[PDB]
Amino acid sequence: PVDQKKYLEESCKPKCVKALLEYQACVKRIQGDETGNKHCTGQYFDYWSCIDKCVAQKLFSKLK
Amino acid sequence: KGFVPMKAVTYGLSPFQQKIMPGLWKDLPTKIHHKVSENWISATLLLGPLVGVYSYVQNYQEKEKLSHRY
Amino acid sequence: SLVRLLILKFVLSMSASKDVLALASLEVDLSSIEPGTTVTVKWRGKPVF
Amino acid sequence: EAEHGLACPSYPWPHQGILSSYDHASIRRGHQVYTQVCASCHSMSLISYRDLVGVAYTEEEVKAMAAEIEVVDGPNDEGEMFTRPGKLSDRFPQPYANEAAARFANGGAYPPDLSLITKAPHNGQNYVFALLTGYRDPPAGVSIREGLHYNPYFPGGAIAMPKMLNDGAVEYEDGTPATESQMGKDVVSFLSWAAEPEMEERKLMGFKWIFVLTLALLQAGYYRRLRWSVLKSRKLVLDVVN
Amino acid sequence: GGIFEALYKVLMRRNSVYVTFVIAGAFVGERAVDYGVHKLWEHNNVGKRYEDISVLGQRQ
Amino acid sequence: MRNQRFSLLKQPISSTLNQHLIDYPTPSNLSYWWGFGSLAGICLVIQIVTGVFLAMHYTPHVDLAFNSVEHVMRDVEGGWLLRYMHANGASMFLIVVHLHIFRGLYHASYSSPREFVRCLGVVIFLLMIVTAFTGYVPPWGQMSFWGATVITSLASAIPVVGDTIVTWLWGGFSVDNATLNRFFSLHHLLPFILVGASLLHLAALHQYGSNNPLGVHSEMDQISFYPYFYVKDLVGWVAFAIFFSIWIFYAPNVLGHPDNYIPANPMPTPPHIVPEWYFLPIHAILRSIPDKSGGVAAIAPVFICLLALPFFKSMYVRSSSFRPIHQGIFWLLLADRLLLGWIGCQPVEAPFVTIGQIPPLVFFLFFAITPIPGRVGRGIPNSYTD
Ligand SMILES: CCCCCCCCCCCCCCCCCC(=O)OC[C@H](COP(=O)(O)OCCN)OC(=O)CCCCCCCCCCCCCCCCC
Ligand code: HEC
Ligand code: HEM
Ligand code: HEM
Repeated sequence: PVDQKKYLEESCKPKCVKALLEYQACVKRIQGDETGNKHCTGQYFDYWSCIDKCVAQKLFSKLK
Repeated sequence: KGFVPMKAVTYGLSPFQQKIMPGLWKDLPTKIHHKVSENWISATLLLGPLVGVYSYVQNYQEKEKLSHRY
Repeated sequence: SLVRLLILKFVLSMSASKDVLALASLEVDLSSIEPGTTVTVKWRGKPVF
Repeated sequence: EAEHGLACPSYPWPHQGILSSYDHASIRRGHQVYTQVCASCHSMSLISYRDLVGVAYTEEEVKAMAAEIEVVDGPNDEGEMFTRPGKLSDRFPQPYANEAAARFANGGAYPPDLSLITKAPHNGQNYVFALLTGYRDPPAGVSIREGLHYNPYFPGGAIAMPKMLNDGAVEYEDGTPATESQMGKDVVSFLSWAAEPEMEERKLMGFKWIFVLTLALLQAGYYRRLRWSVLKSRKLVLDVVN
Repeated sequence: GGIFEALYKVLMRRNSVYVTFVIAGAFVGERAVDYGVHKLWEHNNVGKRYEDISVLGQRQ
Repeated sequence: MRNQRFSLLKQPISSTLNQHLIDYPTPSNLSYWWGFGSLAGICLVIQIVTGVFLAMHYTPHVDLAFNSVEHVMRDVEGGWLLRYMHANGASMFLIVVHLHIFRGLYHASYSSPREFVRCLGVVIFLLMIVTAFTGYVPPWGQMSFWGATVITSLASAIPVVGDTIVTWLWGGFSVDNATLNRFFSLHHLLPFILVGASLLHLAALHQYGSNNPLGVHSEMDQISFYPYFYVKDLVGWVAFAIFFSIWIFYAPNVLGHPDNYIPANPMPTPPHIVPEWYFLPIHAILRSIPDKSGGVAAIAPVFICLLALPFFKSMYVRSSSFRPIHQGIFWLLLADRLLLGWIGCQPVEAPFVTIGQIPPLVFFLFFAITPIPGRVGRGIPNSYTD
């Protein structure tokens, strides 16, 4: 079988294209990390909060 | 704990000779307006500091979090 | 109705509980004994003559 | 902002609502998923076998299923610890012998008890569901020590348990596609029933008595007004101006 | 109305009759509200009950 | 004398109940803020009955306490109802008494001749706090263990006697089974002392009668207690029952911390340790000081000021209706007290240190300011006269 949940998570890109492009800018900015202790965790959390909020009301209808 | 000589006169009516419920909802809007106009200052003084402190804390926390990023 | 509800609930709280009632039906093995003598066996909470 | 862990959203569960009940087929499938995937390291130890009759199985199924397993019993006349198959008044078996063995078999990490796992953390239902379905690729700039996995729904960012829910990890008896999400939903329904077995009786009593007591409040208010009518319309003359 | 006066004269010239009336009304209203709430509960969520699982007897 | 009997309600057998419940004279303009004493009495009775029936299924040992609570909830007919009533009735009881206290503060009920009533009320409040804190332990969860540790080890900040009294209190070297069994016995005992103090409180009030929303002499217009205030109490009780049962039946865990469903484990510490919701003002005042001795000895001014309000002797008008400035100060104090409550449940860093150190200053400026209105307003008739 194929997971419905991942299908919806990959569907919801237009909702937070803005957070997606922000995270892309973060990773392009950090590109070239020397000492470590630099990361893009905040944009990660923003992005996945967007995606989860998109999927929340839609997911349980598809299930049984 | 004692009493006082009074000299008053009173008239009364029986309970079972008068309409009871219709008094609650008679003229509500004027009563509401009177209460609001009388206690607006108490409401303001009760609810001011909470709003001010909450807004200040929210602003400070979001500023700090967004300044710690990379 | 309120008084009856509360009285009955408080009274029923003190009756035998589901855990105790589950342990009320089973049998164990018994064996032979000497002529005219007795040796008891074990059950739920009660012996056997 | 990484030490707290991501926030689990709110989902429309079929047992939410003021007049809603458990979906017992979901309980059945969740118990199957637990007993075939999860009982390898976790344990319940609070739920007995007899709890399931009338809730997800008939009595005979539970009797045979309990007769599958072996548990120990106290001394015979000899003085030995023997074993005999299970009964209706036994509890869900444990996979280890103590917590020390549990930590030994997982790398020093103890897998907790799942009896109350929904009530014990903040926002139980959604936390457990999003935790199960949340293993993901770590963000740029962070690394995880070997022997650990990444999950944003864990406070710390790095967890010890490995992913289990995978497409086809179990095979139902009703013909439902065993997707990760379906399995997770059934598991969470089972765990919610296990934590709060009294929900439906609670809600029935609540509805009945709220309604009845509202009626009594109406009557008491009328009683009050009727008694005070005599004083509250009294007239008096007093002989004073200022 | 006049029905209220008729009920008043029928039931409240004594007191033990009043006590019996109160008890009877209680132990009738209890049953009526029980029936009503049970029926609404059954109506709200159909198909989820214990006697509605399609595989209840296929683990023999 | 009355050489033949008239009524059963005036015979010697029922003289006390009649005189103090049925025929007692009360002002006729008492409002709904005068029902919370009776309502709190009913709350105390509910607590006592529910506890006497919970203590038939609970075993005070470290191995068994958690499992015995869960046995009650899962295996006894209706036991979940008993536990939910107890664990939520504590919260209802605290709510009602807080409203009672603030009523007393508004219409200035502590002044003469009613300061014995205020002092007995403060003593009752102390007993209530001790009883609730001792009884939050016996379930033996995570918060039970760590709250007991923090609060009862806060008593080693005192000079030389400190460690000795802490070790004598704990019955040993750490919070363990001895402390559990000790606290269980104290919890079963204290509420009867609470009952006795409540009865003494009521006698002390009945020897002068109650106040009224006007604060004037009230001996010319009084009505009996029954049936005029019995029916008003009835309305209050039914509304309270509706509220209580909304808590019990449809949201019985909103007013607690989730961490008490994890059995006590002395090695790992929770990341955020707090006590119940009705100790957070004291808790915030207590952590507001960067010093152990100062932090512990800052609670003492709270109780000293609460116990020394009645003895200022210049103010002449009681009710806050005719006192605009004291009324505004009352509302501002209420806001500040809520702010302390909210702060008491936060982590200790910026920006909460300043907001945890200033509200104590305001909470003490309240008890400092009020005599100044007393003096400055004692001479008010001479200026505004017509
Ligand atoms: C946490 C540690 C606490 C340790 C103790 C701390 C105490 C701090 C208290 C500080 C407040 C000051 C107290 C001063 C008391 C006496 C002051 C006073 O004014 O008394 C005098 C007054 C009558 O005298 P008067 O008529 O005014 O003078 C005549 C002049 N020609 O007298 C009166 O008016 C009579 C009033 C009597 C009411 C007060 C009785 C004492 C309070 C009762 C509470 C105690 C109950 C405890 C019950 C359990 C006991 C363990
Ligand atoms: C490989 C053995 C194993 C399997 C099988 C297993 N777990 Fe875990 N589980 C663990 C370990 C180890 C931990 C402790 C994680 C830690 O402390 O980092 C854990 C922890 C958890 C937690 C606690 C998370 C938290 O936030 O504290 C939950 C919830 C959980 N598991 C759910 C499940 C569910 C649901 C299943 C069935 C799909 C399952 N587990 C199956 C090993 C397992
Ligand atoms: C178990 C706790 C308590 C009980 C049972 C209780 C009960 C009562 C009752 C029944 C009354 C008279 C009826 C009424 O006026 O409503 C009263 C009056 C009063 N109580 Fe309490 N109370 C308690 C706690 C407190 C506390 C903690 C305080 C103060 C800190 C307090 C202060 C007062 C005051 C000032 C009055 C005066 C009433 C008036 O001004 O007319 N009480 N109490
Ligand atoms: C004779 C009187 C009382 C007895 C016998 C009693 C008994 C008990 C028992 C056995 C427990 C443990 C059971 C459990 O925690 O679920 C408990 C808990 C508790 N008690 Fe009492 N109690 C009494 C009065 C009171 C009073 C008057 C208060 C508060 C004013 C109170 C507050 C509490 C609290 C807050 C708990 C915590 C329960 C929880 O949070 O889970 N008790 N009591």
